[PDB]
Amino acid sequence: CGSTSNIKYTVVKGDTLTSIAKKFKSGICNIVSVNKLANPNLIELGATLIIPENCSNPDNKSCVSTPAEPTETCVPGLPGSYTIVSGDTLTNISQDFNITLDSLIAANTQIENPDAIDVGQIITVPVCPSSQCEAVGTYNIVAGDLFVDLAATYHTTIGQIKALNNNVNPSKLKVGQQIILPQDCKNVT
Amino acid sequence: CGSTSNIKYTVVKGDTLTSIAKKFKSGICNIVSVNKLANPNLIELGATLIIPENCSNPDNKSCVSTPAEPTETCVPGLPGSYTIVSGDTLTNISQDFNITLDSLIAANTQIENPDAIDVGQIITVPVCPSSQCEAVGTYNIVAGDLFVDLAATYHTTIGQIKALNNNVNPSKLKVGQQIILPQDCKNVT
Ligand SMILES: CC(=O)N[C@@H]1[C@@H](O)[C@H](O[C@@H]2O[C@H](CO)[C@@H](O[C@@H]3O[C@H](CO)[C@@H](O[C@@H]4O[C@H](CO)[C@@H](O)[C@H](O)[C@H]4NC(C)=O)[C@H](O)[C@H]3NC(C)=O)[C@H](O)[C@H]2NC(C)=O)[C@@H](CO)O[C@@H]1O
Ligand SMILES: CC(=O)N[C@@H]1[C@@H](O)[C@H](O[C@@H]2O[C@H](CO)[C@@H](O[C@@H]3O[C@H](CO)[C@@H](O[C@@H]4O[C@H](CO)[C@@H](O)[C@H](O)[C@H]4NC(C)=O)[C@H](O)[C@H]3NC(C)=O)[C@H](O)[C@H]2NC(C)=O)[C@@H](CO)O[C@@H]1O
Ligand SMILES: *[C@@H]1O[C@H](CO)[C@@H](O[C@@H]2O[C@H](CO)[C@@H](O)[C@H](O)[C@H]2NC(C)=O)[C@H](O)[C@H]1NC(C)=O
Ligand SMILES: *[C@@H]1O[C@H](CO)[C@@H](O[C@@H]2O[C@H](CO)[C@@H](O)[C@H](O)[C@H]2NC(C)=O)[C@H](O)[C@H]1NC(C)=O
Ligand SMILES: *[C@@H]1O[C@H](CO)[C@@H](O)[C@H](O)[C@H]1NC(C)=O
Ligand SMILES: *[C@@H]1O[C@H](CO)[C@@H](O)[C@H](O)[C@H]1NC(C)=O
Repeated sequence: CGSTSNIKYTVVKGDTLTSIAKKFKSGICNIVSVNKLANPNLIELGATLIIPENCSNPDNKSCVSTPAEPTETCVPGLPGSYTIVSGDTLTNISQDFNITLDSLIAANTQIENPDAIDVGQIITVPVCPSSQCEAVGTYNIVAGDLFVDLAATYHTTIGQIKALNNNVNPSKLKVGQQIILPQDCKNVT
Repeated sequence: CGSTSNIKYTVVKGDTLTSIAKKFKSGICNIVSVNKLANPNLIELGATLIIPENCSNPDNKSCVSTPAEPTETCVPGLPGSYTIVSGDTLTNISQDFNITLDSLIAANTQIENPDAIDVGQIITVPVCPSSQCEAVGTYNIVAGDLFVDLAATYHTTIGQIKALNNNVNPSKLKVGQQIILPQDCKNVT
């Protein structure tokens, strides 16, 4: 990393390796390597990490697949709606659904100002015509499970998992917890 | 019906043939018969119906399958949560999910008083362990479609359709409207 110092750092609410790497001018993959993290997406609240700070040569690419900006304008299969929770923004919710912000705003012409939404407000999610998810049902959380990773494994999205578990905080999942998991969401015909 | 008079009546918000029959001391099936209604569950806002009033011999049974009080304590497959809309009560939401009121309250110990819920509040829906719906996706509304009837045809519940379309008023469905429809919800294994 060619860091100028190492700090031991305590992981707090809202942290990701991306946010940590940016705060300390480090690299995602250097933090992974130095701490022997099995999964760059998983860091536990209250854990200590060694962070190489102010790196001349940060690596943010080798260990992670950085997904591009969403380009789709609809979500396959479900849901028709999503309920706003504390901290949500239309930007982040569109990202979670892998759709453009523009498409989500367009689906919600009842919203007067897209930056003024309220906890408990229901928004429409634009669903692709002729689309479905194949088998939506119970799943028990195992150690290290994350919505981001389940979405990839099961061919869905973070947003779709959130909508089906809309009062579940993704950062507070417990081993054995039952969630509802959609699978294999796609256009058909 | 052995009515003592007939009134022409205009269907308004919240009406069902059950509520009309009770207001006018008529019978569901007599109103069906006299008005040549194809589907006892379907009466259109603003329609006129002939109602035989104050019947000595009301028929509320021959044309309808009156379902009993729910006895199940969980819903198969989905959803993890439901968002309260105007007019909702935990009694009616449990009925829509075909579960006991008791089970829904038990799933929601965060609610201090079950009679004081707010529009926009998110409640947990108790989902049966080891259960799924088979193919959740888009459906276009055709003339005369109702959530009550789609639930029966597709082996789901009114509540599950509502949760997947939580800002859709079931009384305001339009021909061609895309909704999200779960199917074949059951325990598995
Ligand atoms: C490389 C990069 O920046 N990737 C990000 C990616 O990290 C984002 O995903 C979010 O990551 C955070 C951090 O890992 C997730 O929060 C963690 O969630 C898990 C599960 O709830 C928590 O684990 C629990 O931890 C406690 C101890 O604290 C243990 O007792 C529990 O057993 C344990 N549970 C399990 C099942 O193992 C962990 O504490 C949380 N950490 C923090 C800092 O909150 C968050 O869930 C995750 N978000 C989603 C939606 O999956 C991702 C966000 O989109 O972007 C990148 O891909
Ligand atoms: C026997 C008995 O009491 N059964 C009840 C059952 O009626 C309950 O179900 C509710 O029924 C009401 C009344 O039929 C449903 O509301 C109607 O909904 C339809 C669809 O949205 C409306 O149709 C539209 O009408 C306008 C004109 O007004 C037309 O322009 C549209 O084309 C037309 N749309 C379609 C697709 O045809 C109709 O106006 C509504 N009527 C009223 C009075 O609101 C209501 O949706 C339905 N509820 C559900 C959840 O399905 C049922 C409730 O659980 O209990 C019994 O089984
Ligand atoms: C978000 O959507 C994009 C666009 O559909 C997805 O990227 C495409 O995935 C398909 C299916 O495997 C590939 O054929 C394309 O080549 C992918 N890239 C692009 C630029 O279109 C991407 O998978 C989705 N991201 C997430 C996180 O779900
Ligand atoms: C509500 O739940 C009850 C109980 O599961 C359902 O009634 C049963 O349906 C099964 C499956 O066909 C039958 O084998 C039972 O005989 C039924 N009756 C009883 C008393 O258990 C009923 O189908 C559900 N109602 C709705 C509207 O979904
Ligand atoms: C699914 O179909 C919709 C509707 O035509 C289209 O907009 C969308 O891009 C399709 N999705 C994919 C991944 O091809
Ligand atoms: C589904 O399984 C659950 C969990 O055991 C049980 O409570 C429920 O009654 C089952 N449903 C049916 C319809 O048999």
